[PDB]
Amino acid sequence: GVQVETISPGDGRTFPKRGQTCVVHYTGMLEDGKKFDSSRDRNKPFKFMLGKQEVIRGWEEGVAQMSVGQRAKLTISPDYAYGATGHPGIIPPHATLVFDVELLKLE
Amino acid sequence: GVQVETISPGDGRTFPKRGQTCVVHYTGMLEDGKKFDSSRDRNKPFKFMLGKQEVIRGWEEGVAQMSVGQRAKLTISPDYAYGATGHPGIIPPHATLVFDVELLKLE
Ligand SMILES: CC[C@@H]1/C=C(\C)[C@@H](O)[C@H](C)C[C@H](OC)[C@H]2O[C@@](O)(C(=O)C(=O)N3CCCC[C@H]3C(=O)O[C@H](/C(C)=C/[C@@H]3CC[C@@H](Oc4ccc5c(ccn5C)c4)[C@H](OC)C3)[C@H](C)[C@@H](O)CC1=O)[C@H](C)C[C@@H]2OC
Ligand SMILES: CC[C@@H]1/C=C(\C)[C@@H](O)[C@H](C)C[C@H](OC)[C@H]2O[C@@](O)(C(=O)C(=O)N3CCCC[C@H]3C(=O)O[C@H](/C(C)=C/[C@@H]3CC[C@@H](Oc4ccc5c(ccn5C)c4)[C@H](OC)C3)[C@H](C)[C@@H](O)CC1=O)[C@H](C)C[C@@H]2OC
Repeated sequence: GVQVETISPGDGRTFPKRGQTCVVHYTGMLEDGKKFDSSRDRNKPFKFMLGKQEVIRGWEEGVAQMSVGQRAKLTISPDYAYGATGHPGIIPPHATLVFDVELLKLE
Repeated sequence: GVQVETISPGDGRTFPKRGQTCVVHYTGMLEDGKKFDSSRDRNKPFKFMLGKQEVIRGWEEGVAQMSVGQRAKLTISPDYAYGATGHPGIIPPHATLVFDVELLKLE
């Protein structure tokens, strides 16, 4: 499933409602800590809308449990990411993904 | 140890007292460029009291010698930061840290 280990607190009340835009800063890494991507390097946060086919299942369930301002370690099991087909390039098959996500704001 | 590089000229006179609240803004990155945190992006300045063990050694000493209004680049050595274990998911062990901290004001 999708794991959520909170490390930094948000407001603990405002959770993204289905249909809102999420502005997050993340760092995705392989099970062995290999940083494969990071929005913090591009200095541009990732803006995705909740509900529509925009994020891998893990992100859909994970972020939905987060509150504005919170930062957590999402450990997404293979079946909730790509796993099967994997992802040409940096995501090998049946890979467990760890995401350091900081929910910046909800619009 | 810890190196302090005065980026912006501060007050030159007002320095933090053991017990006061330092209101700062900062970004954190590693020697290899990679950033890992930024209060500026989340629009919420970091507040902490000096000498109350609310922050790591580097910040404790490095900030203690920063006058108000001053913006400095802190080059904290692992033993003053998280030398032994680092910080799970975000900081690796033995890593040296670079902090762009701006002393906004005191409380
Ligand atoms: C430019 C394109 C466009 C990409 C952008 C907007 C970029 O700007 C953003 C910043 C993405 C990054 O670009 C640097 C980069 O970020 C990663 O590094 C990453 O960190 C990541 O994991 N992210 C991104 C952050 C949210 C979680 C996850 C994601 O959700 O990303 C989404 C993703 C990659 C989903 C897979 C697509 C293929 C499906 O498989 C299918 C499904 C249907 C299919 C086929 C084939 C035919 N059909 C019909 C295959 C998979 O289904 C499990 C799901 C991604 C955001 C898409 O929604 C949108 C895009 O495609 C990815 C490792 C690879 C990704 O792209 C490099
Ligand atoms: C609970 C969440 C709480 C978080 C908040 C309130 C957030 O709002 C604030 C804005 C922090 C940020 O959250 C986005 C985030 O900021 C970083 O990104 C960062 O930039 C950083 O480096 N910062 C923060 C800015 C000041 C300097 C430094 C710090 O000082 O941060 C402090 C820190 C991380 C100290 C370590 C604590 C454990 C000790 O281990 C010990 C030591 C002694 C011990 C034990 C166990 C028993 N004893 C006696 C364990 C380590 O010992 C070297 C030192 C941080 C402010 C903690 O005081 C309080 C928290 O962690 C960290 C990379 C990770 C941290 O998120 C976590």
